[PDB]
Order: sequence, then C-alpha cells, then structure tokens
Amino acid sequence: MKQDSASNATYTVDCEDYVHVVEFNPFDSGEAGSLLAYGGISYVVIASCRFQEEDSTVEGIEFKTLKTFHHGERVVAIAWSPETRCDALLPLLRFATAAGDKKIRIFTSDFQDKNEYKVIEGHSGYINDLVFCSPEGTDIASVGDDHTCRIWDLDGKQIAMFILRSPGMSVAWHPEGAFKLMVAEKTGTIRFYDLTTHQAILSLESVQVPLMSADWCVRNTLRIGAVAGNDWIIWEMPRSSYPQDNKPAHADRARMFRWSKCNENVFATTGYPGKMKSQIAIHHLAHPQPILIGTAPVGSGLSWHRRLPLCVVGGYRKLFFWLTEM
Amino acid sequence: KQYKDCLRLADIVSSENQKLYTVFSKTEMRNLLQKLRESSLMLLDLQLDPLGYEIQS
Amino acid sequence: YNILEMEYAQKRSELLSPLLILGQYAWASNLAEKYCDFDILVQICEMTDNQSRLQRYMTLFAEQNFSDFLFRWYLEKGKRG
Repeated sequence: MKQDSASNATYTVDCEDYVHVVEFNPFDSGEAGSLLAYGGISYVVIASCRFQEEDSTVEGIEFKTLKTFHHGERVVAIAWSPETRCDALLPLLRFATAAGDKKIRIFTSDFQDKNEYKVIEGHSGYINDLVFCSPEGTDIASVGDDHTCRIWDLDGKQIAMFILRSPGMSVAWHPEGAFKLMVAEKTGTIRFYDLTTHQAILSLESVQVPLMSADWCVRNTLRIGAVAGNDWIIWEMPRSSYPQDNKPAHADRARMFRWSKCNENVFATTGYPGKMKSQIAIHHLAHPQPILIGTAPVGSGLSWHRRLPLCVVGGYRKLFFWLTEM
Repeated sequence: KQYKDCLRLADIVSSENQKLYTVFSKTEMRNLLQKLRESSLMLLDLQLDPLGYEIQS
Repeated sequence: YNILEMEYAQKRSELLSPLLILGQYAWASNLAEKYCDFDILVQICEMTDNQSRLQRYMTLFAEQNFSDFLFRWYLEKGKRG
C-alpha cells in the first residue's frame, strides 16, 4: 500500500463564524502587517495578520481585527482596487463585493471614521467574478452567468459591454494596468480585451471543459496558469494558442488556481471538498508533482500572501495557513 | 559555540589591508575551508541559513 | 496505458491511506515491499527510526529512484543536517 503526502495546517486561526471567502492583498498597500479580509453571512472582517519571524513579543500568530462589519448576506466575490494603499493617518480602502442579490457593492472605508457602499446594477444571474479594470479603482469589470462582460464606473453606470457566447466566469485586470482585460471562459478559452478599443488583441484557445479558475504569474504576466477539468495548465504568451503545460492538479475537482505572490515558479491548485477533506497542493514549475500537499476538513477560497509564499484557506470556524518555504 | 565568528574569520582573512589570502597554500586553505565547513555545519543544523542570521531560501 | 497507470496510482493511494493512519506497521511493510512502494516504506521506516531497513531498501531500489523521495522527506522534516 501507499500514501502520497498530507499534513496539518502550518497555522490555524479560530473563528466564531464560517469563512466563505478570505483573501490577502494582491499588491502591497504599505503595511508590514498583512491585511486580510474574510466574509460570511453574519460578519465581514478586515484585519492585520502577523506570524512570528522576529521578537519574542510575537508568539506564534498575532491576528488584530482592524474592523468588523455586521453582515446579513453570503459574500460571493470581493476584489480590491489594484491601487493598494494603507500608509496614511486614515487609509482609504476601496473594493467591490458581490452578494446573493445579484448586485454589485462598491465598499469604501476611511479607517475608523466611515464605511460606505454604493448600489451598482448587477447581472441577470449571479456574477461569477469581478475585478477593478483600472489601475486606480474607478472602473469595475464584472462577468457572470449571463455571458456579459459589464464595465461600470464608480457611479454604477454601465460604461461598456462585451458580449459572450457562453457565461463569462472569470475577468482579470492587468495587474500593472495596460487596458488589458483577461477573460477566462468555461470551455477553456482566454480572450484579451483592450479597454480603449473594445476589441480582442489576443486569445488562447482550448477545449478542455470545464475551466474552473486561472491566474497570471504576478512576477510574469506573460505566464498564465489555470485549472481545467482536473488538471493545471500553463501558457506562456504570446507564443501559445493551445496549452503548452498540462499536468494533473488534484485527485479532487480542482476549483481555484492561484499564484504565490513572492515567486515566479510557485502556485497552488485547490481540491474540491466533496465527500473527502479538501486537498491543497502546492506545485512548482518543471516539477509535475506538487511540492506540498495538506488536508483541510473544509476548503472554500484560497489565497496567497501579498509578498510571501503563504497559502490560506478558510472553512468552518477555522482559517488554515500553509507556510511554503524553501 | 559562536560559529558566526568562525565564519567572520573568512572576511578577516580576506582583508587585503593585511593580505592573509596570499600566505595560504592549496592544502592550508583547503583545511581552513573545511574548518569553516564544520563551523557552518553546526549553526546550519540549528535550522538557520549560513548566509546571515535568517534564512535565505 | 499511462492514463490507466497513473489513475490506478492515485486511487490505491487514497484506498490505502486509512490503515496507514491507524498503524499496523509490520503488515504495512510486508505489503508495501511486496508491491514495491518506496515513499510509504520510507516514511514508516523513519517514524520507526529503522535506518537499517532504510539502507536495505535504498540498496534494493537504487535503480528505482528511492533517493529523490529520501531527499524530499528529509527536506519536509527539517533535518537537512
């Protein structure tokens, strides 16, 4: 008989609420303490997280809830503005949220003075994903089960339309910002739209149904990884129109593909927690087998640390941290 | 147990203000580098990279 | 053929995890050596600290890429010394 690899989370944070979604910052906001946002039916919490590296004043993990908002809805998706900033006396935090009401809320916070949200017209169905398609956070690109890519201003006015022949699941702003908008569709296709001319500049073609998630390399925008069917795939644009790397992602239904925001070769594909506890597998480039695999009783939402290789998954009353080091 | 100082001996030798490098034959400095290997080894067994007080990998 | 082989591989991996969680060291060793499984024999033989069978399996599977998983599991277990 044989067993492959599994382990308990490197860190674990207790919770009095379930974690539907939990995410760090894609770009640094100017804070040593890593900002972390997690949402649920009852509460949505922004906090600063620290794990011990220096000083004996910090033991294990220190989690300081910066603020907690009373909620009454299951959070569907959250996207911060790619303009990341927390260095001021009253740092300004800007992001977009989707709820079960098929609506878009532009939530903004001014650090212990006010918290606001705007009502933005949503999709005929649920909005699958959404990003801020502007490098400062004024325009929002949203894609949902209605095969419409909708670009909205801060007012809630629909700036632009891109029609799809299949429900658009994934939308991605250029992390640096060049009017480039990545579109990932369930069949497995990738389409790059130029927001200035409202047309596709490039496309990656695949037919492996279904596509579940995708991720640029934060350190290599030209490198794209994804999860489709059961396997993680990789393109290196613009020299690809069909997948060039294709290796299994999980024994489980791979749900999200994410890139570690410290390196150019570290990524994660998450397994689906169906009958069996969710598998979490950190791979490496030029090494088909994942370097690390852990087990989580419930797996929903996976993220990577802003500047370091840590992958996070939130579940029932628990928040599991995997510190991937070399 | 202060192997960090054993490792700083490398820089002290490297000092060209006193040119300690030239007066070493191949065997002498090979014994020296293996001594440095041994000294680095104990701190490295303490789960710390030999490049700085913290880890570099 | 390779699809069948790989799928067979993961499936019996999950099939065979539970009693590995539960113990039964001698029988685990017997079956795993009978069907030639390197990593499982590794991790059992070091949580039993039996370096002797460690070498014997390394000798047996020198051509079977034992040392890769040896280095790996060493790395995850932080005895890089």
